Amino acid sequence: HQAISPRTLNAWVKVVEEKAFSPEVIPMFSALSEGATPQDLNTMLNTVGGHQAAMQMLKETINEEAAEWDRLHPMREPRGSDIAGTTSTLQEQIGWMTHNPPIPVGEIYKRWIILGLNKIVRMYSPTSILDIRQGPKEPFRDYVDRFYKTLRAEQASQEVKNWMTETLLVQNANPDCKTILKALGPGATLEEMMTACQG
Amino acid sequence: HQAISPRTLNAWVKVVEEKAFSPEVIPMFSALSEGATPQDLNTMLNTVGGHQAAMQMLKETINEEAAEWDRLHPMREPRGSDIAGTTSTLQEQIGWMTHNPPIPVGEIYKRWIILGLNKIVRMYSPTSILDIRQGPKEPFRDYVDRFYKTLRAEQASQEVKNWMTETLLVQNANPDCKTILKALGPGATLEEMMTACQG
Amino acid sequence: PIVQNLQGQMVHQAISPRTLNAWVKVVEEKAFSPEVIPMFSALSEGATPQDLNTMLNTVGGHQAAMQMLKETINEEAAEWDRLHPMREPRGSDIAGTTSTLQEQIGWMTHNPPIPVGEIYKRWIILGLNKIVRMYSPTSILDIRQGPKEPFRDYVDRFYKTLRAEQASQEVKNWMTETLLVQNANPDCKTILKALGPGATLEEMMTACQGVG
Amino acid sequence: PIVQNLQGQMVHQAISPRTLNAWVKVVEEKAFSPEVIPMFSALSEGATPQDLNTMLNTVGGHQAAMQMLKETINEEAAEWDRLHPMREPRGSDIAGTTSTLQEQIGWMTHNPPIPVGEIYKRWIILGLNKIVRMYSPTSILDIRQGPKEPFRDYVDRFYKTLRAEQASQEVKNWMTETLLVQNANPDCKTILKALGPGATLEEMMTACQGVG
Amino acid sequence: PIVQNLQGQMVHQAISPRTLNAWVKVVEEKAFSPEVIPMFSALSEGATPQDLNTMLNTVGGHQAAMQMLKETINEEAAEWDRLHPMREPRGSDIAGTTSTLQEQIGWMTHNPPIPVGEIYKRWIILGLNKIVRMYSPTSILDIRQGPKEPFRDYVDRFYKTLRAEQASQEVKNWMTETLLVQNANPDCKTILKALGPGATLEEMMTACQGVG
Repeated sequence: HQAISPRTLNAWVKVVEEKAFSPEVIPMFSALSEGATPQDLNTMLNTVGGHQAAMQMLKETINEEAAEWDRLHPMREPRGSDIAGTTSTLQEQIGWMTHNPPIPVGEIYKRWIILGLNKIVRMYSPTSILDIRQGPKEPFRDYVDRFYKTLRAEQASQEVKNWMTETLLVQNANPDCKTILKALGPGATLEEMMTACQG
Repeated sequence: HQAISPRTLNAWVKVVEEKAFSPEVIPMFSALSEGATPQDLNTMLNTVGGHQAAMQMLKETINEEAAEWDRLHPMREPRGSDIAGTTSTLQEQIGWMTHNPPIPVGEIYKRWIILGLNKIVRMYSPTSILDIRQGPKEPFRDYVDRFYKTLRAEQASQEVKNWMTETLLVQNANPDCKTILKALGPGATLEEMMTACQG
Repeated sequence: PIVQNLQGQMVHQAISPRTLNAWVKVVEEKAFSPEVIPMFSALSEGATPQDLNTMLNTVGGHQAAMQMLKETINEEAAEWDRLHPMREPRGSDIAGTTSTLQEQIGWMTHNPPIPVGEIYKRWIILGLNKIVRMYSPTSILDIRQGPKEPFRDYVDRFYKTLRAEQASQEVKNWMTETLLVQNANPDCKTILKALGPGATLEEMMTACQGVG
Repeated sequence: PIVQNLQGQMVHQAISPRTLNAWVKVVEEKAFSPEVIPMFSALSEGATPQDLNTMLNTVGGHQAAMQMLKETINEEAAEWDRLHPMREPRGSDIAGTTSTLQEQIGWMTHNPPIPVGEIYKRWIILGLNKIVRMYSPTSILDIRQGPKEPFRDYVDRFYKTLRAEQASQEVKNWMTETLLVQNANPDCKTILKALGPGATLEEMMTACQGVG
Repeated sequence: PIVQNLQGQMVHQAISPRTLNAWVKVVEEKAFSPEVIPMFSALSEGATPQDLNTMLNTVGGHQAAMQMLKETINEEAAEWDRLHPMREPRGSDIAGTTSTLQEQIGWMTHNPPIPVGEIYKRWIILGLNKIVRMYSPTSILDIRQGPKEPFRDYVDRFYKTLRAEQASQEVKNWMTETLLVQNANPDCKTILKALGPGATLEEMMTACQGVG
């Protein structure tokens, strides 16, 4: 076991505080927590000082997932609160990751954390993708940026997201760009749409 | 297998954030992602915040290149989406880069990403090279710097680049410098062209 | 119609009263729209010339329509007798005025079948097309999309009038390709012209959905 | 259809004239709404490929619809011949253009039955779904409840357009769950959002009754 | 349906295409009003479980309605299997999904007849009542006579909503006795209250005729 580096922890804390909760926080967390034990994940979550509402939301989601784990799961085989790192030693957490065959308590807990952060990101997104609409004078580039950030925060299935991508982007544009996007015809691509609507 | 470092990820995120999509981001990405797996490349692309129009265009370009790989190439072998890292697992990626000969899935995906990024740079060029014109009291050093920055962004063919460096550069200069550059005559390299124009 | 007996012999089956009532409702209520011709074809499936005459008796209330229908039937009978100089069916035998029902059953049951009923049916359909074109309320050049009219409804009106007016197939293809785009309203004609030449109707309708 | 003889042998029973008239009324008057597909399925129960072709002849008045219907039928026939290289039915035999009626009766009476009629029926229903989606007046994103519109009528319009637009089942489930609530009018959308996620349509309709 | 052969043996008679078209028109055009249940009962007279499933296939276009219909059918099948632990019909045999048509004919022809078709019919009618109550536009408390509305039309609306809402018989009797008088317009409610308690509907309609 190697301790979470001070630079890595400061990086995680700074991205959380500065970025608030944007969709990129999920991949940033996943990258910064490669190989992390539940103790290290708890360190990463507790070290954050701001957004205490969201940290409570994350703790509640972790508790729900742990309760479901205990419901489905009555060296000792870990329980939900054991996987969450609150009723386990760091040595026992090193166990089940060095076990043969290892049951990765760290990654299981990380999945729960990712679910909680998805819920948090969806809540923190300013508006729904069905509500994102181009302004009368907004450039198509800016409208596309807002649309796809919101779609990234949308949390729907991938097929639904594909349908959203192909339909809502054209549907929600202002009439000046909506006519051009229709003249582009169906089956267009974002490069062609954005070059056409640069004017 | 080694995961990409937090310092490297912070550097990539920061350079994207501050440079937007100036041409040097392509070589910066190529340098920072040396030895990267498809998972590492996906981490680098997903950790970026903002520029979501550009990131979607990159996704579409990657999907197109994956389709071309599927057309050209109809344990489990790598499909286009496998080289993209969307479907394949990290163990499959490691194995494909580990065979002798290996399938360098990291480099193939990197080439696709570089194609997408070149398209993004070409679209994010703030102004066309035809509109780069020297100011009334602008130094020729600054003017030609702007001209060649734009020319790097345009990514025209070498014949058009040679023609436009020879002709449009001197056409778009102010009269005071334009007279000097015309007196120099054709065939002047950039070194001679701008050293004769100092002051 | 004609139906095999219990022991297999073919015999005439009279056209039912409610089928005749359905044809009467088509003639009276539909005002000789283009849809009377599909309904005449459907209601008279298997009909012998006697049954077709029974149906035509209901058109006699419309004097001009019956008159031009009869004149078209006579002209097609003459065209038949030009090429065709029980007995062989005369032009007036196909029309079921000089013949008897048993000859009609025999002709319909010949090997190969002499499709006397279907021949008279096609003559009657020619006459009905003439009547429908006569009663058309507007020419195809007069159909123009309204400011708020959906493209689907305008296309429906355009193709209904196209069925009524009965131009040649080349002229019909040109009309659908060009005149449909020309008469559309400006907010929609912009998209139609943007789609360019060779635009199939599916592309035109999908692109123009909700433009009103 | 096919019906047993008096002595038990199966024989073709021609599709009745008034059933064809009913299908003609569906084609002409219904304007290719989503309800033409249930009515095509109902009116063509037991139909042989010859009967299905007889019904399809009435769609020929709509030139674009008939064209795309035929193209879909040909593509499905090719898909059949890909997997299937009296005789074994060819793709054009299922379509009832190269075959004869007796082969169709035999295939429908095989042990186990070769459901040639139902296969052609499903091909035709695919083509009809394509036509219905083409003729849809509005996309599902355009259905929005009015200020005084009852929630029942708005739900009816939403689900009619949902049948017309034919998204995938996952996308349809999402649309009913989310987009239905999104497009409702504010006085009603308040209650819809108050019901929370996982609200069945019965709860949404009972809660929203009389809110207009 | 089931019909005796020429020699007396019972055999399945397929539900006709136009009867299925009539049921399709009821499902599509009637919007699940209270009158769909009498029409389902009428159109499915003598229907076997296979015929009832054939009819239910047309409701599948309405996804929520079909879903709750199936759930009600399953719950009633479970209630049947609770009391009932060729073979004896299972709950899924009454639903015509695990059984075969011949067993259904045999059960319908037993001495005494096992009314499998009518049992499934009553289950389907329960589900249809649930759907009708779901789709009811207004509650019975919202029906109020207009200033100029005749008492006959208001009574018609009141009793239509009463059929839709499906309260218990005691509550229905109270509603007809009291709530009908309460919601009437003042010029008419004066006469209604003057008639006093125990006023039959005939007295209320005769007294209130022409009061608008």
